[PDB]
Amino acid sequence: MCDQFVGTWKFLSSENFEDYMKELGVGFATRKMAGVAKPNVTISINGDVITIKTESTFKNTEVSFRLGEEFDETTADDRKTKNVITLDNGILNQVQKWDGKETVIKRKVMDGNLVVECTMNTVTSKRVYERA
Ligand SMILES: CCCCC/C=C\C/C=C\CCCCCCCC(=O)O
Repeated sequence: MCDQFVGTWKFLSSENFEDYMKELGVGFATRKMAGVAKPNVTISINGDVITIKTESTFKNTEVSFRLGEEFDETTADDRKTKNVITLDNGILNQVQKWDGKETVIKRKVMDGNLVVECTMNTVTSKRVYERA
């Protein structure tokens, strides 16, 4: 149980991410780039501010929030979102809303794997990173 969020993680595998992005409405080309990328995600904490830094990908991002507190974000595929992240039993639950629509991204540490599961409507993807 030193297996906590804080850290850097290296992409390992992916399942169904193509159809999850189709569901989000991401363009054919941006989907291409997202499916070849092998991102590194670094999560850090300072006081009560969490910073998720996504690197080694086609467009690097960085998002800082407090749990329970609404934030704005322009995503890598250029949506203008509203978000609320909360935490429960080790799982960070992110509800991201834009133009009437919603996706839920959940992240949980499993033995130095970070497992990120994204759902929108009917469609789920799982991505697995490993502790760099
Ligand atoms: C953010 C990862 C970089 C590779 C995909 C790139 C950009 C994403 C663009 C459109 C769909 C959003 C995917 C990222 C979801 C949270 C990260 C993850 O599932 O880990």
